[PDB]
Amino acid sequence: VLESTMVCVDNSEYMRNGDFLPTRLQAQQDAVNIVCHSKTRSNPENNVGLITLANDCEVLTTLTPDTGRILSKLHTVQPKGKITFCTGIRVAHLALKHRQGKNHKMRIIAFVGSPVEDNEKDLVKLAKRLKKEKVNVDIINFGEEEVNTEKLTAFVNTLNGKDGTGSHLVTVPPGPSLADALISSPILAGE
Amino acid sequence: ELREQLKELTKQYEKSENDLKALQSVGQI
Amino acid sequence: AVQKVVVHPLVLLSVVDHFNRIGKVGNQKRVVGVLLGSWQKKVLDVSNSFAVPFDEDDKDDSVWFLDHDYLENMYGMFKKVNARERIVGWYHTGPKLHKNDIAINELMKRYCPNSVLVIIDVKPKDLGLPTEAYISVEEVHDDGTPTSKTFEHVTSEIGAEEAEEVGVEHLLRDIKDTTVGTLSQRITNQVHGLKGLNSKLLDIRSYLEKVATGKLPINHQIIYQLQDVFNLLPDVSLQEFVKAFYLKTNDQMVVVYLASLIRSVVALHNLINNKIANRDAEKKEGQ
Amino acid sequence: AVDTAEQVYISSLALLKMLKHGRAGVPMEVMGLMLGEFVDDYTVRVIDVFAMPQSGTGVSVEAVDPVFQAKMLDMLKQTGRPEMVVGWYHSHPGFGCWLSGVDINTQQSFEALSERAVAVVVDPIQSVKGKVVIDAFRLINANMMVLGHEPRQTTSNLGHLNKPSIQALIHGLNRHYYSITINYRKNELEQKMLLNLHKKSWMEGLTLQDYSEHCKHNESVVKEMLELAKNYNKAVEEEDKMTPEQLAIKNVGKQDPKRHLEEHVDVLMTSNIVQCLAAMLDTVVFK
Repeated sequence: VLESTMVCVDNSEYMRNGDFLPTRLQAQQDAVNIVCHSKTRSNPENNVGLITLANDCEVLTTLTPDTGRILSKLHTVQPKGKITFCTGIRVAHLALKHRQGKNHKMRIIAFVGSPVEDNEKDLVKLAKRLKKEKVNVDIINFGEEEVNTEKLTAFVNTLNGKDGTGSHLVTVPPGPSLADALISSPILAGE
Repeated sequence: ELREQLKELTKQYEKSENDLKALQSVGQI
Repeated sequence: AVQKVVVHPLVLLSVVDHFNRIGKVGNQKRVVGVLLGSWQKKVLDVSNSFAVPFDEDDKDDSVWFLDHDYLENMYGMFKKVNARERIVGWYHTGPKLHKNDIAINELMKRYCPNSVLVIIDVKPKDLGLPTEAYISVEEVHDDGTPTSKTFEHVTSEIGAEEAEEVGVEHLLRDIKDTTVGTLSQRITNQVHGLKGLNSKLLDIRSYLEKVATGKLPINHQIIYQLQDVFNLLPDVSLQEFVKAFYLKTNDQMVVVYLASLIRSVVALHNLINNKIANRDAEKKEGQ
Repeated sequence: AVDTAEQVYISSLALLKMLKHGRAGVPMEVMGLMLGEFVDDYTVRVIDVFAMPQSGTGVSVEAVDPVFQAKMLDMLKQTGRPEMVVGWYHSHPGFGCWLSGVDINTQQSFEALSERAVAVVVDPIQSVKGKVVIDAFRLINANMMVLGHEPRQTTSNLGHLNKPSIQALIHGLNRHYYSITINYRKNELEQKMLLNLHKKSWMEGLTLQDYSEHCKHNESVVKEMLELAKNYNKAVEEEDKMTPEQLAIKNVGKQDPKRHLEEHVDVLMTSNIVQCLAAMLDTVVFK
């Protein structure tokens, strides 16, 4: 299936936390490695881009079939500042809209393990906008299993509506590297 | 034998391509 | 810093063309592209440009996507085509600056260490050039406020290569009027200059209205500049400037009179020659 | 069969791009692809063009680079133009508007993919401000021209292009290829910026020339006027005296006092009147 996806990665000050071996930064690097490998093993016409969610809410690499560029760019990353994630998702959606392959299904996957201090009203508003503009999102959460998990579940449900199955959430409690859960998650399972 | 055969043929390929590139050039006054 | 910038008809046409492309494709109200040129001594000649996919929101003033990967691909390819045209800045077809412009200028500066933005207002204008050139610069405020990056204007004008001039003249062959005369063209330039001065004064007057009523906070730098201008205004009734003005006016009118007399004598010579030829032809016909 | 009414409408941007590539690569027959659409059986819009790498020597066409072409096309589709390749253009710097053997082979290559592909030849050297030398072409079939057929259908009277040039006729026109009429698209919006070219800011409109320099210029010009007045007195004297050679062979190689005096009076009077008016307008407006 033709898929144009971007990985939003939260790189806040909290991503020097060591709850995932060795540190959340390396766990995130492994997670993006495996997810991008899955994307490549899927329809090769599928393309992947990278967004970093921080005080700057920047876009590292736009849509590109190659993977070494994304891996190097994400390796050249350090944790600083706080996450916004509203900018993050909006900028990601703009990148989706401005993709060379219109036939590619729109996809955003966000690693957002962090405290999301955004009001649920704007969360649901953004969810409704995304779903009505036909972009599905598969959010991944780790670390804070309670602070924001309720908000993320509500966001995913708001995207879902009644049958919008494209929206998904995956929350993983602390443990080993964030690899086994991502492999045995519904997201990559459906790939 | 195909290794050496194609190696020599590729060397002659490079020579012939260089010759054609030269052939596609004209002099100047 | 770049005090002078020269934009080209190809750049203007490509900017209009990119705006039309985006308008046809969708509805953005603004289009951003990359601007390539040379670096003549303290003069930025921007010779070409290419569109890049740019998008933004209308509320957050921070949600904007610019494809620097596409940017660098297209730039390397244009380098393969022609080498001397290096990245020199970016353009956006907004009627006026935007909040995002500083961030986008930083993104461009990641490529060009001295990037110059050019707002190329595609909407037709009447009393000014279509290109407004700015260069980001840190503003060290004297009132101790934190230093922040701000856009600084640089004198921008339209200039053409030989071939660009040939092409644009061919395109304007039937619109541009050349049978005007140097004197008529200069008088037209004077009246256009008066119109531009009036427009600038009206802009300042509107700003003063807004500030006095209360929409805009007092800007002390702007007030300093305004009172400096009003003090710089000269006095033309000093009884010495008047004498100098009359002396130079007469020193110029004497030359004008001499030239007019010479022209009159030349015209009389032409009339004499014409009448001589007329009589000669008539007499030969009668012969 | 093809009609002798086909018209290639080259846009302003396309024309400017071909002319820039022309007077950027000389004498190399630089080359590019023309993007547009065959709207009908009689019309070919050329909305845009884009150059090719021009690797190494380019005195001959260079076998269009498929990878460069594809990446251009994909990025243009991404950032706008979803248009196919309607032809190829190349430069002939001073030669004329004909096609060589390599050009004919390349146009065969283009037709094989798209029977309607056009071959444009620009002449950047021979172009002048108001007439750009450019011509569109497609190749006549050896098969038909040996089997007695005219490879053009004369439904209209639009086969009066320019009485094709002797250069093209001897270089292979009407035998191996035919000329397609070329027109241009006028939008009245790009023309506004093309007119904004040559425009001067109100600073220049209202500026007064340095008074010392102005006085020195008037002094000098009046001095040459004095000398030319002496010579004019001399010439008018020995003008009616004899006119066997006065018609044409009495001014060649020798100065014409009347002509130079007219030039001097014109220039000085323009300068003085303009500066007087500028000074007066300034004295009032800047009061």
